[PDB]
Amino acid sequence: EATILADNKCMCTRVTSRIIPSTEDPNEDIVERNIRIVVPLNNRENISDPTSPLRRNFVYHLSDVCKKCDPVEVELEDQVVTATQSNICNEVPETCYMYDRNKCYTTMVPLRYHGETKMVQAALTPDSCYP
Amino acid sequence: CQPSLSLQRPALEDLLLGSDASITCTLNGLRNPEGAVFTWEPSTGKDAVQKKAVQNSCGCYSVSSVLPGCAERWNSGASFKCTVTHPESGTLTGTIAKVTVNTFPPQVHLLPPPSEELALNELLSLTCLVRAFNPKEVLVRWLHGNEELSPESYLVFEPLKEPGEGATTYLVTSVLRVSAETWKQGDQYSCMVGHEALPMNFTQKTIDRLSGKPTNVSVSVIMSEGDGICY
Amino acid sequence: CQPSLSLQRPALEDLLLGSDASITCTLNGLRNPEGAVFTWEPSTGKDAVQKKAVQNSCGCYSVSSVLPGCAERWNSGASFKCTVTHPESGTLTGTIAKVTVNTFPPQVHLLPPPSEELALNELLSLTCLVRAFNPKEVLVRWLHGNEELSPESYLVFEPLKEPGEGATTYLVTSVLRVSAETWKQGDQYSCMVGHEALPMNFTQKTIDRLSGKPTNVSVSVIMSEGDG
Amino acid sequence: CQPSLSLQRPALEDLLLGSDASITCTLNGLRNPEGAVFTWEPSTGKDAVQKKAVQNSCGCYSVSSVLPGCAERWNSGASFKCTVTHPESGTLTGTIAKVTVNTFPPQVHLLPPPSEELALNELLSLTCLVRAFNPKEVLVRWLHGNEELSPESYLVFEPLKEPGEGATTYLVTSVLRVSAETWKQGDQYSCMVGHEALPMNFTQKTIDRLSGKPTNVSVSVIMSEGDGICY
Amino acid sequence: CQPSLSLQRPALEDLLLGSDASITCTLNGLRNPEGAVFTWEPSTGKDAVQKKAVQNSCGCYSVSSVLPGCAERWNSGASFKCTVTHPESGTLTGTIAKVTVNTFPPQVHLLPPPSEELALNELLSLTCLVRAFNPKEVLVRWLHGNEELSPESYLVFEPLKEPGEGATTYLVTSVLRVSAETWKQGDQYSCMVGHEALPMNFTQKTIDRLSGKPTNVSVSVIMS
Ligand SMILES: *[C@@H]1O[C@H](CO)[C@@H](O[C@@H]2O[C@H](CO)[C@@H](O)[C@H](O)[C@H]2NC(C)=O)[C@H](O)[C@H]1NC(C)=O
Ligand SMILES: *[C@@H]1O[C@H](CO)[C@@H](O)[C@H](O)[C@H]1NC(C)=O
Ligand SMILES: *[C@@H]1O[C@H](CO)[C@@H](O)[C@H](O)[C@H]1NC(C)=O
Repeated sequence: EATILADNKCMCTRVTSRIIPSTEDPNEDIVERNIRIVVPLNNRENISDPTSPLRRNFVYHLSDVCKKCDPVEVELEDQVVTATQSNICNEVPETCYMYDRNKCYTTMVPLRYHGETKMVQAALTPDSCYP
Repeated sequence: CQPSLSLQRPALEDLLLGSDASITCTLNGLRNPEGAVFTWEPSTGKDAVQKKAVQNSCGCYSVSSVLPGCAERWNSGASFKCTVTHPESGTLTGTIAKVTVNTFPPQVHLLPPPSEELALNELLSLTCLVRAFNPKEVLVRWLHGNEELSPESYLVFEPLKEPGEGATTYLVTSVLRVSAETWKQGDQYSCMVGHEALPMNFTQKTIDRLSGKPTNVSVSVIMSEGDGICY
Repeated sequence: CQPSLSLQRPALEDLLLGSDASITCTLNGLRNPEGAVFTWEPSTGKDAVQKKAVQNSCGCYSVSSVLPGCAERWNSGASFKCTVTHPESGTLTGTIAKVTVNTFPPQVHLLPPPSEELALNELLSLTCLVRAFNPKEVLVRWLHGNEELSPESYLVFEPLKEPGEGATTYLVTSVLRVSAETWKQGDQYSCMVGHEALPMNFTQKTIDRLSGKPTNVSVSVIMSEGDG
Repeated sequence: CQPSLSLQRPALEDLLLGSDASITCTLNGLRNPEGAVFTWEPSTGKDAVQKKAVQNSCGCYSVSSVLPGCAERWNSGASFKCTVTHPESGTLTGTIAKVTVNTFPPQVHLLPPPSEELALNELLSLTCLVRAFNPKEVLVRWLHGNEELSPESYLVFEPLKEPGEGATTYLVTSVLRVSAETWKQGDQYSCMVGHEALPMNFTQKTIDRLSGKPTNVSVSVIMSEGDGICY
Repeated sequence: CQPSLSLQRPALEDLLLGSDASITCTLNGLRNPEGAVFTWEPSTGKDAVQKKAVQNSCGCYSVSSVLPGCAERWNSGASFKCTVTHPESGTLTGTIAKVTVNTFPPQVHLLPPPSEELALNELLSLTCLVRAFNPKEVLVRWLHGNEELSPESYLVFEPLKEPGEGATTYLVTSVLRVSAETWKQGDQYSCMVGHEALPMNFTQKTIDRLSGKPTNVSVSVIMS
């Protein structure tokens, strides 16, 4: 029944929240959130490159957790306009903790076949990156 | 009160939201009304319109002509020059353009109501603080749900240069007066800001009584394995 | 260049930051700086200063007539009068007085800094929001600890009339930039505001790094599987 | 050794790494070494090649020809047909078609050394499991620290059909023997697996000294702001 | 069709565990499915049983006989010689024996299932890595709850020679697919490995969901 304010795919951090009535009066009401983080125990400093150390340090900037980078339309009198929804999305790619299952993560490898080296693009998330 | 020339830049409203921006070439400090000549060098688009002479507080006249249909040139960073012949004595020129080349896209922050003003269930002040924009002019609107609020309900404060060293930046603030009843119900309110040195036209931020400050937040940390993939 | 007479009240700075208040009767529409001889009637007190060397861009002249010793009658709410007689216009007259009918003690709130600035380093933005009565004149200052900060460090906006009906009130906002380091270290910042009707001249509100309602944040860890 | 016709697919390595995709059409049984005739239904202009016949252990003769350039057609799921004329008889026909129905790519899981040998250092065994894939051929290579490892040091086993009901699937296991010194120093190893049912030709998984867990492990988890504005 | 004699080594199955092991003497490359006389010179007193002739795809014939009586002397290093009178012309000879010259006992290692599978429930892959047999033959079976599982449930991969110098060994692998529920509930699983050069008739290793594990991760959650 809670409203989902944020659902990040890099740092699973579903932040729901709902109007919980108080115990003092029926008019007065309280707000409570549910920051549900999911920290990876097995992931490298960076997930785009598999030759980096394991990740033992995680920091979650709330602003970055509840982001919005999907332009929206607005009925400004008689002119519907596109709308940037934040002042953060500005790409250098941002630091990312977990793989976004809906994004393709790959690495280049120099494999030698028929006598010569070839740069083969191999999946890091083989259960995704489908057509 | 001597003759002098200046060019009045196009309004940001016409450049970002409207459909037809225009540039005005204006002479002031004139004793002889009318009879002045205003010629634009980029004689394209639509013909400029000569306006009637108007007296200022000193009795001297202001005489100007406006060139419309110039938004397309400005959107490329183009330039305009005006040459004028005084109604009395001389040849005077000037230029403008829509290109500063040291801009800072805006950062829009919203400040929810103070506790002192929401504990009473009266009226609330939503404060929109847009920060950093080098060409000083801002389009500020507010939205209530998915509809625009009338401009008479906003207090939008003019831009002021920020103190300190480094690149020049400026602040603008606006306050929207909101009924605590609709805030209680959960109606969303948002600040919409325009500024040219910024992509996808305008920028916006939205707040309600959910994004605002919570009470007794619950945090649940889950350690994960698998492939490290978020699904 | 038509003649006129008006009266300018003392600056609020002249009636709260100590007492050095005067009323300036302006004599306008002159074509000669010698101008005119003017008289006084603010209760009593023989003290006048006449500055004649003032011109507009129109080239026409104005005279600034300063009457010191006016603070007490502003505190009482009493009136003042000024009169002049010009070779250019004859007699010009006018009065001034403190307005009490729509004068209401102020309402000041402070807005802690936004979230994005707290996640970042560099700087922050503390906002002071002030509600003004109809005869509005506001002195906005800030404190870093117990020290007064120079006006050169503030960004203060002019008042704008609020929407509504039944009374005229204005809003002003001011922004102070605060170093993230002194914010995290516990330096206190405050907004001081001076206003006409406020019994103690000045009011103050403060912002700390802990300002607001404290919370019981519940934190737990789940070692079980399921990921997310 | 009775007269017969059979067709053979391209090598998976030719399909995934190289560009020389080809199909082999083979006659068997016949008693005459003399040249036979091969007809390729695609009727390409490219030079289909009849190569060299081979005598078998019983003196039986095997003949074959190769159709080159079977690249985009296999990637598109197109079928191929071959008609042959025996020197001793008439004509035989057959076809090859790609499986486009149960094209399931493998799931790859890597395992660290077992504890018994790990406690002794010496030489360790890393292992790669490739499971639940349908087509009967897989490319498996083992890597070093971002560097290919020579095939003479890894041991790859043939695919073997899985038990139970469902689409036909196979397992493949492989073992890479690893000096305990490179393990202790954390040299990064990886299993590289390639297949035609995988949208990308290959997938990779990695092992290193931290693929499991040290006996003293901790994680720093910081929630910043918490009570901030969640947009 | 080139005549040739070969003797088939006794298979591990029936050897270290069964009664009445046997050795087979086989002529190949024949044009006549009759007349081969398989004389046996271990002189145990047992008569080898003549088997029916079979043909290759080309028609060449193969004819063989089987001597009962093997394990008691074969595992002792005895040399079983066979001379066969050829159906058409001449004789052929050969021998069989357990070769104890340079043998190596196995090492059995079990690997728990990967976390990537455990996170998904379904079925888990329990793997038995059997390293360093001198020759190629091995018997690999599993136990579930200490009961033997049917051959149909295995995936055992053909012996392959181990890489490296100064050695003559083989490596074998096997995978068992186990419901995640039985693993989580604590059913015991074991790998049984049989081979000639051995102290017993069953070398095995066991695995469970539990072991001494590095799993106490200290998670310092900080509200800042
Ligand atoms: C994750 O690491 C990778 C590995 O370098 C970075 O992404 C690649 O960087 C190379 C070298 O600059 C580029 O050629 C590629 O285009 C990058 N990959 C992609 C998909 O664009 C990446 O910078 C790392 N992330 C962080 C935050 O450091
Ligand atoms: C935490 O809960 C207790 C329960 O009575 C309450 O007394 C206390 O004020 C709460 N603290 C905060 C910071 O909300
Ligand atoms: C936990 O840490 C202690 C520290 O001495 C160690 O003895 C133990 O093996 C670790 N693992 C578990 C599962 O307790």
